[PDB]
Amino acid sequence: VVDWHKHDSKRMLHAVYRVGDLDRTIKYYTECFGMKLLRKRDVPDEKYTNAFLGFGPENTNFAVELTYNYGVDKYDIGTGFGHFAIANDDVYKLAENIKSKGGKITREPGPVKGGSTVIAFAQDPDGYMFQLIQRADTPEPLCQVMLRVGDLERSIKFYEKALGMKLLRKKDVPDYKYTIAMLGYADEDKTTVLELTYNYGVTEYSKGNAYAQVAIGTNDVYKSAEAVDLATKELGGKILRQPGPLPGINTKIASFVDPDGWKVVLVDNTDFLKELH
Ligand SMILES: N[C@@H](CCC(=O)N[C@@H](CS)C(=O)NCC(=O)O)C(=O)O
Ligand SMILES: [Co+2]
Repeated sequence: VVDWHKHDSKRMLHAVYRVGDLDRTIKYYTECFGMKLLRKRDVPDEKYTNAFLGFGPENTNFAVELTYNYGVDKYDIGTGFGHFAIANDDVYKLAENIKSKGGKITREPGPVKGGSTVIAFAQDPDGYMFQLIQRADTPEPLCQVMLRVGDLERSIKFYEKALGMKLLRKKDVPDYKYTIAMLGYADEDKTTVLELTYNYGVTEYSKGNAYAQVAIGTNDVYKSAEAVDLATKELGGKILRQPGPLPGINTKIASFVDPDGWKVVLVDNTDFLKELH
């Protein structure tokens, strides 16, 4: 009866991570990457400011949630965090826009080494990598969060059983000693996937203190947390916050780490809508 996965309607909501200079990142994402600034919220009582950016409204699209901590101008990215990706129908056009705007292209546009898909890489002001992926027409340009993991097979099993993700793609690249998987809730080219990368013989990475978590919406945080609890008893990872409403707000969430220590927050799909204004 973990056929709850089949009855839920989960959705990748946003990646949350920290930035040294909020205005600098906003300007880089709007001007270099063509994102929209969706919402900005200042929180003096707790000493931070958030900004939310993406390619459509947060009720239908995935977003980045940026956290600026007062008087903190840098973070450790760590070695485990891979990249965010942006799909675009002309990666040459986009890369040259980024260069024009004074952005950093670290990997010029061209087919992936060993494959055919045209990709490029940009580096943002804090050091976060953005892959650019040539793709004809997606409803979701902000289309990957890539994380490194120590055991690809353990992680695939974990995301399937804990989160109801489908394994969309698994690809071994022995010439370059890595293997990838993409997991998510719809066809890869229509959605935001989680891309997990294993490098041969590498079992550990630093989580840093820059990337915080990914948030995933669910029709019921209690049912979905039960599935997480079962998966963690078998496969590794740990519940952080048990399912329930947050103090005062009544917004229902649960949170956990995966077998490698990456954090995921489950948020009630309807409660999530309560801040999107
Ligand atoms: N060691 C790499 C392995 C993954 C990898 O190389 N992925 C491809 C895309 S699937 C890439 O970045 N290739 C570099 C290129 O084509 O220049 C990592 O951990 O990031
Ligand atoms: Co990627």
